[PDB]
Amino acid sequence: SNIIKQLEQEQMKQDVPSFRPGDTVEVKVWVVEGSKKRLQAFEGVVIAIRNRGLHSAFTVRKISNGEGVERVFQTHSPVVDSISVKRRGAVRKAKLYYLRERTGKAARIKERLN
Amino acid sequence: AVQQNKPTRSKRGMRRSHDALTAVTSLSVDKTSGEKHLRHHITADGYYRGRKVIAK
Amino acid sequence: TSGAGAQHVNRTESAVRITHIPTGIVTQCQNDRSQHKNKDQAMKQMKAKLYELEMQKKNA
Amino acid sequence: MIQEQTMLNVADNSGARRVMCIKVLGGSHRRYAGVGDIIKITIKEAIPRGKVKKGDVLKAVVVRTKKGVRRPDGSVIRFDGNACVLLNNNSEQPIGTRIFGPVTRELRSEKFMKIISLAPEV
Amino acid sequence: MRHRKSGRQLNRNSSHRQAMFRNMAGSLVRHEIIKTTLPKAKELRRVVEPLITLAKTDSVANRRLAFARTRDNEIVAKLFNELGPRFASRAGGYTRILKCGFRAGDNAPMAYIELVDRSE
Amino acid sequence: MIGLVGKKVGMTRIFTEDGVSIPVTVIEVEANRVTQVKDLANDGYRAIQVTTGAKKANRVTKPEAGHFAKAGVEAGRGLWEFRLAEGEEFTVGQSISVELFADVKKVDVTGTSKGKGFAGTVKRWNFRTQDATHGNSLSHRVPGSIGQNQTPGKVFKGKKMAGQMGNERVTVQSLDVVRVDAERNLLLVKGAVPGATGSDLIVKPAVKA
RNA sequence: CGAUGUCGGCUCAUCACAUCCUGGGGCUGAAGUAGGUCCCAAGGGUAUGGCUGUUCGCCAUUUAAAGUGGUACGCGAGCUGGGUUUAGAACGUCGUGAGACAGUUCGGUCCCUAUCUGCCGUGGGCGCUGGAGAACUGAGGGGGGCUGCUCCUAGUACGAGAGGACCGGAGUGGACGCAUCACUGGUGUUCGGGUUGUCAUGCCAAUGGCACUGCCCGGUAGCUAAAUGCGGAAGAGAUAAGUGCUGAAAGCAUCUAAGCACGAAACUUGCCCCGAGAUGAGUUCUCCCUGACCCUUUAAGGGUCCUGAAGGAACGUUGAAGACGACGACGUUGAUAGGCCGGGUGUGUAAGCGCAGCGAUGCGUUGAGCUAACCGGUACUAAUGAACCGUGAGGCUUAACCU
RNA sequence: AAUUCCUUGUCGGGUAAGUUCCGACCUGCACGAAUGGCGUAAUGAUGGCCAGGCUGUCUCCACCCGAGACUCAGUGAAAU
RNA sequence: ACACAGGUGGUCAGGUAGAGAAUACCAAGGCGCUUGAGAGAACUCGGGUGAAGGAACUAGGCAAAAUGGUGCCGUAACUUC
RNA sequence: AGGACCGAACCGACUAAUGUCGAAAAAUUAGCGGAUGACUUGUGGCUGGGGGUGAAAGGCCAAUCAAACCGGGAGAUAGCU
Repeated sequence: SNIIKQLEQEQMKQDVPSFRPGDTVEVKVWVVEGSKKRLQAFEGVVIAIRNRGLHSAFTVRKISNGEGVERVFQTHSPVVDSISVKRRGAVRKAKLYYLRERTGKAARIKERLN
Repeated sequence: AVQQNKPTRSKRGMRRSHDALTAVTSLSVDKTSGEKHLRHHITADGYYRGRKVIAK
Repeated sequence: TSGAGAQHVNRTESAVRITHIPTGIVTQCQNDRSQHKNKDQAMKQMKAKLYELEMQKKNA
Repeated sequence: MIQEQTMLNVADNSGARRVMCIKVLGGSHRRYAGVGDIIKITIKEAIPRGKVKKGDVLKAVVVRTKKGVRRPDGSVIRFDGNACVLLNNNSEQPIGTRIFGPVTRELRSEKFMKIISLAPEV
Repeated sequence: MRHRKSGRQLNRNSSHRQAMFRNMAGSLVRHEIIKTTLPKAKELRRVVEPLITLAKTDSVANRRLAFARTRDNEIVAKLFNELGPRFASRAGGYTRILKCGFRAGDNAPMAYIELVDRSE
Repeated sequence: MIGLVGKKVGMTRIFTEDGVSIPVTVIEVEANRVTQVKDLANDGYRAIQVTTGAKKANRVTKPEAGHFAKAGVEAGRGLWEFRLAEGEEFTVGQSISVELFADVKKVDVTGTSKGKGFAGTVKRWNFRTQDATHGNSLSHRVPGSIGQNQTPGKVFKGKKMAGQMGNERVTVQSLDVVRVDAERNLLLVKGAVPGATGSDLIVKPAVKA
């Protein structure tokens, strides 16, 4: 209702870049490494996007050294400093969960470049 | 699942104390033809709340 | 007792286990119908098994 | 969410290739082990010249799960495979000398410092 | 326990129930009054009312969506040509549930449902 | 001290600055105007009763309308009654608001929970389902045995059986207050409170503190 | 013996104390840590697997601990049927033989729609003394009661060193329980798309039916848990064993005889829910009704005319309430449901047209189109004026009162 | 051992753990040569055991779709 | 014993897909099974899907899930070849 | 060629669930074995009660089998209820 709708949009950040699933996105996340407050990087493929306003979240699959890591990010959290689109991908599906069995040359996806 | 001995006509009768029908007591009178119907149901001729709504 | 023939094998506590805690050898008996005979057989069976643990104590 | 009979992979080069989980340690009647919890494993496969061999019973700390850990901000870090680093049942500072693949931040507590210093990521 | 669930199941599976309202919406268009049971009438409003809102914009794509529903070419011609511009002024609620006794054969609550013009 | 009556408005979350997202329940607390004050001179216990919100003129009866004009208050939906705790004193009409909870730190929330209907023994009392196979005839989710034999000859009273679950007053205790928002008339407790969205909630401070 | 079905497993338990863990102590051949033994104590708790039909048991690995028992060796109108006790068949063995074996072995139909008690729920009646609408006090009843590890105290007390505390204080788990759906997920045959085979819409294009929802990829709201909040307490009272103080009988000694103080998860409270059918039926607030009569076995009697109050029910729209009743909201002096408008979500670039390519198809219009249960709003549709149940100042005896 | 009582014989294999299985020993209660002995490729809705894949079989159940159950109307039983 | 989910010999055999009289959808022709209306509890029945695990279930992988076609490549011990 | 192989009609009946006052006095659903043969089926014959028939279970011989059914000896006999 309007009580919650008011209470949520006072809290949402207002600079979120418009990204689509399939985009290679480098999400840059605060991490507390003991005493120092480091900002580290996470660069993978956006395989899913949840849109709920303040509760919106996106899941980024990164194939790291060894096996793949599927980290999801709460979008309006203060832990995510910078979301930055590196490469734009041309899929035609809102959820890329077929990409979990596909590895390597079958896992690569199409550039948009339109 | 079977009875051990037959119940009386007393114990048969008390179970049926809740089985009684109710009279509706809520017949209305139409605005135009003045005829009996239920609440929110059309009349036998076809009037409802004064208007000949069924034309039949 | 473990066996078959009736539920006579599976109603009465007719077996016996005599366990010797200064050694740790388990003498058992299910041979008879009556517990008092099984306990009498298993007691003599363990005194034979206490002979052999004292023979093997000497022989070692 | 690692429980009884779970086959896991191995992160370190101790020699084990597949291990199976036989027990979750700490707290009786416990369902499953999680982020960095200690388990008794048994070794179901080994390389020929490992530090351990097949059919040895020893401990392990879970370092990756497919169920995935949760940070307090709401975020969840999931993996494509269960993995663990092997221990000694009596003396800590785990067996391996390299650690393959990433580990997670919640493993950083005072005794797995050897693990998060050898791991190439996180 | 159907907390906050619309739709009446009506002792039919999802194939049968979709096929009967597809027929029954064609009956309400073609005769402009039909007699049915009262739970089937109140679920018929959730079928016929979006058709008449679809029929406001007379375009070829709307002619094909109102043919994908009701699968009838005579109905999609009584929509968009007769029922289309006749309810173009009204903002929803094109229908009317008038209750009428009970069904004689099984004691079912019967109801007339009709479009709100019938000024033929 | 006393507590207040409010209405539940969904759930949200509060991203705190330190990298923590804490889930909150938005409880709107309007002005709780007092309708009657009780004391030992007339009643034997000292307490107040308050009312909240608004009602329509025709829906309120004649006995309930003459009870509100006695206080001089606006007619409000229902009446709840709070036991006073020997240190405070209120008057008839003192418009008690959400300013009381800026003092407190942890609260107790009481509301009528969500009703599940006639719930079975697996759902209501957390029983183990029997085996789905291996011969099992018509006896998967059934409760099993309910008593022993001839020597009890009965089922003991209080037996965990199937029936009405939910739709019942429950109190989740010791919930943290996150924000007391007085301009918006909002209380933000931490976590989950009973009942559906729009139900009533009796928020009082934590007795176990 | 005109039939009380049986070993073990499963589900569900319940009680006892002769206590396995936790709690309180005495003594120690008790330095500490960890014990050992005994006393008190039943509030909660008290594994998972391999083998075996097995109960047991041994083995593996845990746990604060894996208590002993009773309840037809609890529990088959609750399930199973592996075992043992029908008929088949074989082995060893016994017998000349039919056949037999607490010898072994392979195969083998487990019926019941609940009348009564019991129990779990949820209602109708009438009662509670004029009728109602609420909010309550609380008699009484139930639920809950587990615990590890880590750090501080303190590497101090103790000890030759090794080792390593009592008592306090904090965090964080396991198991359990309750609540909820914000998160993460499940589901989502009422949403969107892809696609196979075929049939139909005259045909092309576009669609729809059927094939397990045809197969599928996603997915709203609900419900849900693996998810996320919370709980167990503190405190008080009287004690158990135990420890005492003063103190005689009994010049001393002595916790007891008189007197006085401590002492546990047990007990009564505290915390949570039900609850005045608590027939002992309670209190508190507000609302409503103040008209004439004849009769007679004048009685707290019966009958008529007028007058229908508060409130109820009924019906209708219905609800995150619900098997049905019930409870909750709304009924036009109106947002209760559906429709509708805007928005959100979901799926993912609709059809039509145009260009490119021989064509499949790509591209542009275009994040387009459609979008259920959602969010805010809007009387368009349906909630009708009413009629009906409930009446017309409410017993007697006393007392204290004003009158 | 379809045979072995004592017996879960002992040893090896397999398993974290194996009263079953496999191999070996022989102390055969009570194998044994057409009431056949011992091997045996193929075969078996055959007895036992192991492994892979696969899974609501289970940890531990959640949701959904239908048929009853429930309510209304019509007819209307049964054991006892 | 019934207007009973059973039994009952021969003959004819269309279209598209298919190896086919299997199977799906259809033609000709025949039918909707002689109680319905709601609601959308527990529970039962017939199904669908499932996070993480993967036989830990159990007498026993019982039941379910899975495997599934054509063409080609390849194919072990053993063997009565 | 084949008591060959996979697989419908046809014949059968291994598992499980339902059913157990059933739809049915052994069936349904989902799987399962054979499916050119010691195959299966139609029609009509033949063998009979201490008898038949039996790729043998004491199986079958009209929902009846270690001696069928109907009548009769017959009101068998019953120290039993």
